[PDB]
Amino acid sequence: KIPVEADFLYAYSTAPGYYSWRNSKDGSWFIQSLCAMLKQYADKLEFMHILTRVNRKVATEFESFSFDATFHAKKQIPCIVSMLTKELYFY
Amino acid sequence: KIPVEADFLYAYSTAPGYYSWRNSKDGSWFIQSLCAMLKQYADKLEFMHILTRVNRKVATEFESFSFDATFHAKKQIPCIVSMLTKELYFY
Amino acid sequence: DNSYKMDYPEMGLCIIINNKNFHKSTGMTSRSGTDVDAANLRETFRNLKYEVRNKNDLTREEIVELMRDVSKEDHSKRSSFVCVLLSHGEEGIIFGTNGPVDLKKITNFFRGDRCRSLTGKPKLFIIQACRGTELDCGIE
Amino acid sequence: DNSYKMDYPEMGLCIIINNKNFHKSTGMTSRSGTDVDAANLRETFRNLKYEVRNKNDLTREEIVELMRDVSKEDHSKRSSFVCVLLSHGEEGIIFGTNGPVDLKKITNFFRGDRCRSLTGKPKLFIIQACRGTELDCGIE
Ligand SMILES: *[C@@](=O)([C]S[C]C1=[C][C]=[C][C]=[C]1)[C]([C]C([O])=O)[N]C(=O)[C]1[C]C2=C3C(=[C][C]=[C]2)[C][C][C]([N]C(=O)[C]([C]C([O])=O)[N]C([C])=O)C(=O)N13
Ligand SMILES: *[C@@](=O)([C]S[C]C1=[C][C]=[C][C]=[C]1)[C]([C]C([O])=O)[N]C(=O)[C]1[C]C2=C3C(=[C][C]=[C]2)[C][C][C]([N]C(=O)[C]([C]C([O])=O)[N]C([C])=O)C(=O)N13
Repeated sequence: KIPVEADFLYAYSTAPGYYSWRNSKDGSWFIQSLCAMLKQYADKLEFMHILTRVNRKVATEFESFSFDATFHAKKQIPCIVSMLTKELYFY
Repeated sequence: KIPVEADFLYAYSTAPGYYSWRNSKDGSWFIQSLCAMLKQYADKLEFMHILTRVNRKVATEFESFSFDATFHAKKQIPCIVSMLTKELYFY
Repeated sequence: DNSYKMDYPEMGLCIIINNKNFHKSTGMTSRSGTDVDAANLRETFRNLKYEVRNKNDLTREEIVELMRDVSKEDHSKRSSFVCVLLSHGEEGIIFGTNGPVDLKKITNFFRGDRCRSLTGKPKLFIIQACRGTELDCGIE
Repeated sequence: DNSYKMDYPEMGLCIIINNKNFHKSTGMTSRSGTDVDAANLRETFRNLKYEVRNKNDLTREEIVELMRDVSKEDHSKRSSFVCVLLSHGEEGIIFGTNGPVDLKKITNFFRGDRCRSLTGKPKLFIIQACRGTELDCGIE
């Protein structure tokens, strides 16, 4: 017998209570990074580790640009919510 | 420059909106398991993976016992909330 | 074993809900660039052997109905389940083209005791959305 | 590098807040067994080379003050920070012996721009508490 709330995983683009950013030309930062990390790592890294790579990428390589000073130069950190019980490998 | 909400990690004993269980003789399920997993794995597994082991242990080996039928035979699943940007090794 | 069994005949289903346009009533701006994500995601999960199903501009009613329907399919031959939500939102909520829907209501269909064929199998939810209007100005 | 730097002269600080007894006003039952955890945790983190500091039965005021004080210490020679909270709680809240305190208020002291010497370093919060009164009956 196991918890009915187990084996769930929520990959959030941003932290609780915060805005999430998206570029009209390339797409959201979170999705870009996620797809990219999955492309080059789905064959060797465990899922949590891939998601950790996404966190660094989004947190390091992105920064909003806006003519509006209040939405300019803002950052973002994705949020991993794991309730998994086993490691996840796509291979 | 990085997000001010980055590099945080919240290891929750239970899922959102749920009770967390504790045994008056051995301590809480979550802490027992966490300390145990850290004892035998802090020297080789990355922190997320250690926490995943905790999830399985708590979800598989524990089940409440209560004379009160309503609090009897209940389960629990810990919740990992990661906003880390790098892998964590205690060695 | 300390890793999920991913050798079922089918990797699993992957639903992508791509909301780009919203009713004036909601007051939400058009989500430009979301199509790139939808296209990107679709290709990425196809290479992972997931059966991808893309959906665009759904109302909160349609989203709930769809999830309900998907939770009722038989996943016995499937390894996992992946649902990507592209839209607006606030803490604990995601928007349908016609208004807010609680995130709890969508996932509850996949609980261990609600969707038996997925019990013990990984259920991944990827959410691209606002969880509030707080701004991270950064440091260092 | 894809892993934190854990070779600083000091592994870091580890605060354990162990709340076992509560004022009648709160209406919370005594937390029997919490001492075992506190003792267990203390020993586990000492072997990991953390400077452990145990605290028992603190009021919400004391908890906030303590965190504030700890956030003001200089962590430049430290690799990380660990804070264990043993107590009662509900979603987003943890109890001091004399009443509820928002979890946001405690961690905010350690944000990147508030505690400069911990910027870029892992801050771990381990919480043993209720996040509501919902019951998981289990399945399969
Ligand atoms: C959120 O859904 C916003 S929720 C707002 C809200 C909801 C309920 C109650 C009150 C408020 C979205 C995420 C999404 O759609 O994927 N975030 C945004 O839309 C953010 C924050 C914001 C934006 C804009 C205007 C005001 C606030 C519009 C565009 C903006 N993006 C950019 O400026 C980018 C930045 C970059 O990449 O450098 N630049 C370009 C040229 O596209 C934006 O993403 N959002
Ligand atoms: C929570 O803090 C409870 S929050 C309750 C609440 C708060 C605010 C507003 C409304 C309600 C704690 C976690 C903690 O302290 O670490 N959970 C409990 O105390 C749980 C749930 C519960 C318990 C008890 C009575 C009613 C609800 C008392 C004891 C119980 N444990 C056991 O029965 C164990 C089970 C086992 O190990 O098999 N058995 C023994 C012999 O100890 C319990 O943990 N809680």
